[PDB]
Amino acid sequence: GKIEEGKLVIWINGDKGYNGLAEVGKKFEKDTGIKVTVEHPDKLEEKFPQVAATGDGPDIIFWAHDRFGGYAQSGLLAEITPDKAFQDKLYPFTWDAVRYNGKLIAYPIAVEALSLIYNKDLLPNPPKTWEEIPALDKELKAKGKSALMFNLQEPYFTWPLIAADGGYAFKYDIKDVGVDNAGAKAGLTFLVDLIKNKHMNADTDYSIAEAAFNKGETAMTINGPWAWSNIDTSKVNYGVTVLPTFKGQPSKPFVGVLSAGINAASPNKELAKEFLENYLLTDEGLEAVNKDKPLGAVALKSYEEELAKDPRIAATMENAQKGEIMPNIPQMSAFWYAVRTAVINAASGRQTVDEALKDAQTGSELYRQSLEIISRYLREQATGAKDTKPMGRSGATSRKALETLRRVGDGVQRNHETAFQGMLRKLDIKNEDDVKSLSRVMIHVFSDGVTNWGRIVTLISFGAFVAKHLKTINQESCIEPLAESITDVLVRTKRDWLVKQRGWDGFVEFFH
Ligand SMILES: COc1cc2c3c(cc(C(=O)O)n3CCCOCc3nn(C)cc3-c3c(Cl)ccc4c(CCCOc5cc(C)c(Cl)c(C)c5)c5n(c34)[C@H](C)CN2C5=O)c1OC
Ligand SMILES: OC[C@H]1O[C@H](O[C@H]2[C@H](O)[C@@H](O)[C@@H](O)O[C@@H]2CO)[C@H](O)[C@@H](O)[C@@H]1O
Repeated sequence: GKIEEGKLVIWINGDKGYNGLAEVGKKFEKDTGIKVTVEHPDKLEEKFPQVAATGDGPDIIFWAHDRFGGYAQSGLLAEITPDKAFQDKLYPFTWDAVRYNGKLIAYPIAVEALSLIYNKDLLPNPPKTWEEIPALDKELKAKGKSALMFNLQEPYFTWPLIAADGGYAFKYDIKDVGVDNAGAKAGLTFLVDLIKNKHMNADTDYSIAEAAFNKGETAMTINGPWAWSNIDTSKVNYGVTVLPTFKGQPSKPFVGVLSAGINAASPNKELAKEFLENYLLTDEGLEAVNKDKPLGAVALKSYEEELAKDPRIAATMENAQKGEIMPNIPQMSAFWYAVRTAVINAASGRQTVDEALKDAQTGSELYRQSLEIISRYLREQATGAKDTKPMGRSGATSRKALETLRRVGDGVQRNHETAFQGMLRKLDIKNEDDVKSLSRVMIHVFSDGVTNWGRIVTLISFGAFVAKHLKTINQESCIEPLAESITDVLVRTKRDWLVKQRGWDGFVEFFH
């Protein structure tokens, strides 16, 4: 073991009410004598997978639900089994946000959506459209002010505009990605044109936009409920309202459900359950957090009935209903990373909107595309017959890549039979547990050195060799897990190289 028994360590983002959470933890300690430590480390959503994979990390992690599926896919989250009485206290759709493969993998805390925050002393009537913001910025520049400033370094904040005219992440399946259609292009182009016409600055981040709004220098910002507290201390006469439309269409923020997941490696799962169910998700626990930094529309019905009277919460829910609940599928991280880079590169001029979004599309589709190819190859190699299913969207790439792989990988498997048999014997794979064990070994062997298509063909060809072995020892059910694991090792460790090669299209070109 590694996580200490007898206490609770919690991770929550630095923009949330961690002091109020610590107050709840101090009440928990007063009752039980169990010390609760709340930390807010930088990049905790990226740090948690790494440290939890090795059995460390916090007992409880707080984040929006979109990441948790990935954590659940990697075995890092304990299953949540609250009884009906407690489940009935929270809104069903918040439970739906934290369900993964039919299992509850977190407690939902609160519903978050971005709104347009505006300075009533500068803008008694905020703009209803994105399109009128350039003229409004000219009017405000005439008097020493600016129209709008918001964080351009995180794609969460730009996504409402990208999605307004038809951009989307995953259609409601990981095969259909819409970050590079005409609507996404139109939204990102509007943002880039705002920057080129000096209505916004490409370097603007969270701190810069927050400081400019709370000092009264800019008339609008885009942000979530957690920010209201600081504005309250600013004494700016502010309102919270619906996001402007773009091309006559509502802005569509990605809706997050702040949720608390229990580390699968924690020896304090019953303590964490008691704390979350009977201390935090109460009227007084949620209030203690909310008084620090507002949570949004909390999942607890009794408290949300009080919070819903707040016009700021009504606007939050109006924008949420115009938006969409985030998926929790494990590729969300990759998606976000891709879009993050796109927005930044588009805003700085390092790429055009077309180039940036094409790269984002490649990055977002990489997992499913690689998985389709590798799975089909491994299954047809192990059984001697091919999958009859249609290739689907971007199916030309998958078909062509599978043909290329058939050629090159049967060459590799013929030539490298001795080393392959040796490593297969040295690994000794017998069941589903050893295949789940294979991933750290795979990362080690696939590590350092050069990255080329031939090494990837070697990875996949040895995967096919192992799939053949699994078929022989009557373990066909292990082939699809194996394939998945291989995919995860490939797309994660070689993400940037793969995107630079245009992905499997570059694979196909290289061996043409
Ligand atoms: C140190 O840096 C490296 C290492 C490697 C390189 C290159 C460049 C190329 C290339 O140009 O093709 N290769 C592949 C050469 C194939 O060598 C055959 C070879 N011999 N022995 C003595 C053992 C091997 C050997 C074997 Cl049996 C099987 C797979 C590999 C791989 C793929 C990564 C790991 O996969 C998987 C691993 C596991 C546990 C599982 Cl369950 C699955 C499902 C997949 C590599 N290997 C392999 C050798 C070490 C070279 N290797 C590799 O990645 C490189 O850069 C300078
Ligand atoms: O920008 C990508 C980022 O978006 C969302 O993160 C939000 C988070 O949900 C909010 O609670 C608040 O903290 O702002 C974050 C943006 O900086 C996704 O939840 C996250 O996974 C993703 O990386």
